[PDB]
Order: sequence, then structure tokens, then C-alpha cells
Amino acid sequence: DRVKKLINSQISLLIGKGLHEFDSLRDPEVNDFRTKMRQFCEEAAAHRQQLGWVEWLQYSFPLQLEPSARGNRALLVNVKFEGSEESFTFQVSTKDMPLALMACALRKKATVFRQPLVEQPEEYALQVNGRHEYLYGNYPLCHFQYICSCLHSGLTPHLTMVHSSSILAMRDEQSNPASLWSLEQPFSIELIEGRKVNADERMKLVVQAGLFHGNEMLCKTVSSSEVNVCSEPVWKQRLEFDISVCDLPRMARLCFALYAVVDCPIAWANLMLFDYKDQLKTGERCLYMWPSVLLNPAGTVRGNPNTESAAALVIYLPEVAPHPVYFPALEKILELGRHGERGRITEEEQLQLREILERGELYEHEKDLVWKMRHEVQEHFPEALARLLLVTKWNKHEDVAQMLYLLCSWPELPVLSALELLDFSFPDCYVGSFAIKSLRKLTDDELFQYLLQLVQVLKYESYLDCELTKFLLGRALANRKIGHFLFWHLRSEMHVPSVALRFGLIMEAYCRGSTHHMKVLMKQGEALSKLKALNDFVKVSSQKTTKPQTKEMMHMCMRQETYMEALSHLQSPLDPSTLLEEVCVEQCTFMDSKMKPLWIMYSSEEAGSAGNVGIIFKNGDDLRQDMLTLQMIQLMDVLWKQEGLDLRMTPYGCLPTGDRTGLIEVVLHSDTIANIQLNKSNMAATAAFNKDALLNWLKSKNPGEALDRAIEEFTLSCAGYCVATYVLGIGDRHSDNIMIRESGQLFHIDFGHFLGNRERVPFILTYDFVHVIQQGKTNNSEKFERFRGYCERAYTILRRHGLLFLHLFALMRAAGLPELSCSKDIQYLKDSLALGKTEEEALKHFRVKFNEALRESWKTKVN
Ligand SMILES: COCCS(=O)(=O)Nc1cc(-c2cc3c(c(OC[C@H]4CN(C5COC5)CCO4)c2)COC3)cnc1OC
Repeated sequence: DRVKKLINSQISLLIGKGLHEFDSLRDPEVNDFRTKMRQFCEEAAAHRQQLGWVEWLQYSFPLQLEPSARGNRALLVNVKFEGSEESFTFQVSTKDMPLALMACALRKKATVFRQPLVEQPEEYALQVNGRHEYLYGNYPLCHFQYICSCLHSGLTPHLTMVHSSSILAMRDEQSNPASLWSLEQPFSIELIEGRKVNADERMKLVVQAGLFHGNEMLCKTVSSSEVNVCSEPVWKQRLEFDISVCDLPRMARLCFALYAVVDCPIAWANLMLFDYKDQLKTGERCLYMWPSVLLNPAGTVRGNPNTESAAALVIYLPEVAPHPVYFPALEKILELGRHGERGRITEEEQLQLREILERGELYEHEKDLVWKMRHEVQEHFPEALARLLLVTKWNKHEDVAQMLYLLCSWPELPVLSALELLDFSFPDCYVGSFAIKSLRKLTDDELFQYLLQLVQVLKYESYLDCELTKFLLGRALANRKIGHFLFWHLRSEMHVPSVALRFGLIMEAYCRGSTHHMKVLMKQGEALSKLKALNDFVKVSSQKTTKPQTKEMMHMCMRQETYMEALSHLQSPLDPSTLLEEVCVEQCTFMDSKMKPLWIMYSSEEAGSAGNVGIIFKNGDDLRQDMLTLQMIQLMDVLWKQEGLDLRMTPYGCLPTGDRTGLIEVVLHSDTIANIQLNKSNMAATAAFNKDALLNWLKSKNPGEALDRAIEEFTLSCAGYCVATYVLGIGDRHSDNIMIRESGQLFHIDFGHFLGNRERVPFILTYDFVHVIQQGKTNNSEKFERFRGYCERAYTILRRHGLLFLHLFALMRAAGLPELSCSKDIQYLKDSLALGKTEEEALKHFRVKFNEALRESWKTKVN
């Protein structure tokens, strides 16, 4: 009642769109989605409210494990009990399970409190101090990201013994409140007129139209007559396509493009021929067009919401029957496709078929063999499904039904095959559903790794109520970390009108399933809102006065009650495990770059040294490419680690949150190469030669025996970053966008240009880094060639996963990133990974590239 109303207003402020606007559309598809998804999400909320206490830890604090541990040494740990002022430090082994550490902690408590305890270690979980992170399960301590991280930095793990009753009180606190195949006539539409058309009066107006099944044409494109340029052009002409109404596939889309001719692009618009209830569309349609930047089949199938300014093409869909006509039900489809001729071929053609199914464009005769032998593709080459789907004639209902019959008894495919099938090249809904079925086996860790791409896929969907939305919602409601990033990936695109309805509707549905998480995300939004206002202040102030003056005023503004309250005690949007507790106003500042990004520091007494975390708030730039590049660098690190190779990478968080707005994770104890190379006097790193500065800095940060492992960290990370930047074509690399951690770890920042952006980016070897790798010596081939080996190993591991990078980048094309919009961009990846060559041919080629980069480094070594 009063709560229903509050939650509704809270969801509205959270998603950045009033719920009343969904009702105002009076759209039955929108109303059905809201009803269906609200129900689906409320069932997940009820399922969760009754979860066991370990299951509720699996939901809220999913395990953060080392990639090499998915599916021996002395260790010092500090353990306290919940709300106890006293802790206990004790030696454990890296091979010990959390349970042994717990039994240890419980025996200590029994002896200090002089009483034999009722408690068993099974009734407890271990929280990482001041973090929404927990250690539980039968995994050795070294398998946990937190422990493993503490071991490299030499830090002592700090853990809190949390009872099951405490966890069950968290679960209770966070509770939700109380017949077409008959119609043989050619496809046709009436092109009535246009409205609000703005163009050069010297020219004429033409409407190009085409029927598509994804990006493939179903027939040849057709064009209207040339009508004189005016605000309201009138055609009233029938456009006739070469394709029977019975041949129209379920996912057929009618695409329009309006242009001015003497070409000159003005606008475009698409629509689905069948609705969400499978009915073949009849009557008049007003298409509110999107301004063009020749047809756009990949474009959205919903009209431009800016009705007041947008051009509108009025069309008529004919009543080809006196009663409604729905697309045949699956039972009628299987009944038609059931009957086929099983292909029988020679042993010679059997080797030729094997050759092409294991080989990727084909010749016509090669496509006919695949289609002839489709039954054998199902039985002996099921991973060749995508190649089979590409030869299927989508403009012939008899061929489509035969394809669908084989697909409905097709064995589930590996995750890598299923990711390829979500591409827009496979637009059929049954293929789409099959691809989601083979993706249900994804682990939460795999799903997390590919979520950004699966959210981009939502922009290729033709209808709101889809298998991918239910799958993303179900997985979001089952894992709080998936939930968090699903929300932010959707929320960050609400300023984009083509997606605002889809995205707003999914977030509302999500909020229905988690009232508590909605309130938690609102706290995140309240902090971001304040940051925007604070950053606006800084942008204006930085142009009018000195930096000490702007920094002081920034501080006074932060010191206001409203600011101190909104900016404190929130989960980080960059990582929900990270708690941003007390903002340290004195340690906050801003950068000197164009957008004057804010540098916000936090502290947490409960987390200790681990609670000292920073975020960078940046407003003015599109942060989506930075996020993608960094996610690709993190994926590389995961693949390398799975082959036992740790190149000591720094894939720091980067998250868009709003319109040209986002956060970047601060890596503390790091400085740019440019700052270190300044070679300021009265510093511990002051050098005799500028080439010594970076090694002297490493020396002051790592005294005595520590220097040796810092040079190794630098070498390892340098090899990984040399490989990452080359493979991804990261260019415009200089001293101010390369950083170094005190540990020796090198890392890259500011990924605004990738995939060659257009020039093939050569491999880069910088003399200042070769100097450190060589331990400051002129000649140190032992050290240098050990670095080349790290580079080669890293490169050949990525190649073996080349299809994964290709599949994920192809899915990203949906995002609309200016540097990832066609085949030219994916070609850079195919080239840089040398995927068309053998491992020997590719490795030899990488060596030609690495050697060319060494001779280039020698042009600076000569001086
Ligand atoms: C278009 O200009 C690109 C640069 S930007 O700043 O505008 N934006 C940006 C910043 C960062 C990034 C990330 C990290 C760090 C970092 O350091 C920059 C300073 C910070 N300095 C301390 C002294 O007070 C602040 C020390 C010297 O380096 C920067 C450190 O850990 C992670 C990444 N990407 C960016 O954009 C996409």
C-alpha cells in the first residue's frame, strides 16, 4: 500500500525514469513484460529468503578464487570474533582449509575464556576484515584471491569469525517486504507518406527498403520513386518484394532508409513483420525514424521516442487474410521438417566435407554439400552447427523447418560455440534459445567474465520478453555480484534513447526481486550525484583560480553534512566487496587533465590498511572502451594464470555509471613513468643518467634483497603489457599513460585508442624498460632473453584462445563503439593473433615483429 508506492518512487529515482512513463506508452508488449518479469523476479526473491546460511553466503558473498584453482608453506593469519576487540595471530599452512583455521580460532577462544565451547567450526564462516568478502568451503587458503594476494605483498591476512546466526540475521534484514504457409503471394507494403523531413530543396527523396534475417538479405532491395524534397513527401505506392508471404521467417525485419539524391543520408527505421504474440502485422504503421550518420538491419526495431522532432514514414501492411495469421507453432514446424532425404556420399566427398566442417566463407558447391549432409553434421560434427546455420536458406520455409527439426534434437554445445551463436549472424529465435540452453552451464565466474558482451547482445533482441533477459535476470537474482554489474551495465546506458525502455524495464524487474539491493544501489547513486556536482564545481573553479584554491574549496564543499553523508558508507560501484567507509577529505584532489577527474580517498577502521581505497570519478569522456580493454587485459591474465603463468598484471576497475561518467579504481603506491623520469633533485631516486631514474626509484622502494623481486615483477608485467598492447593495438603510449607500482609492477592507463586506431600498431620495446630488465647493465642477454620467453609464452597462450577473443569482440559490435563498428576492427585481432597460421608460422612471425621492435629500441640505445 504505502510501501508499494514508496518502492515505486524509489525504483523510479534509481533507474532514472518514472514508472508512470511505461504506463503512458499503452503498449501491450511492455505491460506483459512488466507483469511476467515482476512475477519471475518475485519467485527468485521468495526462493532466496528461505536459502540456507551457506547458500545465502554463496548468493551474497560469492567465492573469489584463483583462476588456476577453479573446478606446503608457512602462513601467518590474524583472526578475531565478531565485535570482539581482541584478535589472535596464528601460524597455518597455505594448503590448510578454512575449517582448520576455524578449529584453531575456536580452541584459542575456549582456552582464553576457560570454557569448553558448544560451537563447532561448521557453524562459522570467515569474513575478510571490513570487506563484503568471505572464506568458506573446502579449498586450501592459497586458492583464495585474498590469501594469495596477501602472500605476494607479504601482508598478514586479517579475518573475522562469523557465526551462522549472524549470517541468518543478514538474510532476514535484507528481506523483500510483505495458416501462413498457405499465403503464396509476393510480400508487399504501401509506402503512404513521410512527415518532418528536413533536406536540400534542390534534391529529391528516395526510400530504400529491404527484408532481412539478421544482416543477410531475404531478397533484393527495392526503392520508391524520386519525389521532390518537402517536409511531408507523399508516395502512396505499393512496394513489391521477391519473396512469398509463406517464406517470411519468424525473425524477418522490414528495413527502411530515406535519402536525398542529386547520395545524402537522412534517416532509417526497422520493424519486425511478426509481433511478440507471433501475429503477422496488418494495418497502418507510423515509423518514427532515427537520424542517419545503405540500410541498417542491425538497428533497433522500435521507433524513435523523440516524436516531436523525428522524421516519420507512414506505411500500410496488407490484410492478406480475413482472419488473423500467426507463425506456425513448433509442433507444425517439426512435423514439416521431420521429412527429409538422408544424404549418402563417396569416401572422397566425405573427406572434402570433413575438410570444410573443420575449416570461414565458402563457395556455393561447398554450401550444397554441408546442406546435403546436414544429418551427418548433427551426428558426427555437432560443433559445426554455426556453419550449417549459415548455409540454410532463411528465405525458404521448407529449408528452415528441416534446419529447425535437426536443431531441436541437437546436443548441447560447449560455451565457446554458444557465444558465437548469440551473434547477430544467427537471428533465429530457436537458435537464440538453443544458444542460451548451452550457456546455462556457465559458472558464475565465467558469466561474470562475459556479462558485458551478453548485455550488448540485448541491443540485437527483437522483443522485450526474451530468453536472454530471463537468463540474465535469473543469474542476477541468484548472485548479488552478477546483480550489481547487470544493474550498472544497464543504468549507464539510460541516456541512450534506443535502449532506455528495454534497460529501464529490466532494472525495474530486477528491483522487484531485491528491495534491499535497490536501496544499496540508491546509496551508490546518491554518492555519484554528489560527485557530479563536486566535479562541476572543480571544472569551473580550475579555470578561474589556482589549484591550491580550487582544492581547498573542493574540501570545504565535501565537508558539508549532505556531502559527508552521501559520500560515506557505501559499497563501491567498481566492486561490491569493497566498502567505501569514511571519505578522507584531506587526501582528496583532482587531476590537471581536461575533464579535471576527482581523486577520492576512503578509510575504514574495521578493514585497517586494506580499507584505504580510492576511486577516480571522471565526467566528460565515454568510458566504455577503457572498460572493455581492461576486461580483455584481465581475461588475458586469467588465461595466462590457467597455464601456470602469472605476469603480475594490474587490470584495475573501470566502470561507466552514466552519460560520459564513470569510476576508475585507484592503484595506491603507484606513479607515472613521467613523474619518476622528472629526476627531481633532493629525492632518493636522483640519478647521474636519466636512464637510471626508474631503477633508482625501484631501489628506494625495495631496499636490500627486495630489489631482485621488484626487477622480476617489472619484467613479468612488462612482458604481459607488451603482449596486451600489441594484440589489442593499444597505441599513443607515452610516459604519462604508463605507471609503476612500488612492488615493481608496470601497468598501462587511458585506453581511448585500440585495434590500430587506422594503422597496424607495431610491437613496442622501450629502452628505459629494457635497461631495468637488464638490471641496469648495458649487456644482459640472460635477463633480456628470459623476457622474450615470457613474451612468447604469453603470446602463444592467447592464440590458443583466439576464437574466444574473436567471439567476444564480435558480440561487442552491438555496443556502438566508434573503434569497433565493422570487420576492419576484428581484422586487426585476426592479424595480431595470426589465427590463420600454424603455431610455428605465427611464432616465427611474432619473432620478426619482436626483433623489428628491438632494432627500433636500439635507435635510442645508440645515444
Ligand atoms: C585523458 O587523460 C587520461 C588520464 S586521466 O587522469 O584524465 N583519466 C584516467 C585515469 C586513470 C588512472 C588510473 C589509475 C591511476 C591513475 O593515476 C594518475 C596519477 C595519479 N597521481 C596521484 C597524485 O595525486 C593523484 C599520481 C600520478 O598518476 C590514473 C593510479 O591507479 C589507477 C585511468 N584512466 C583514465 O582515463 C580513462
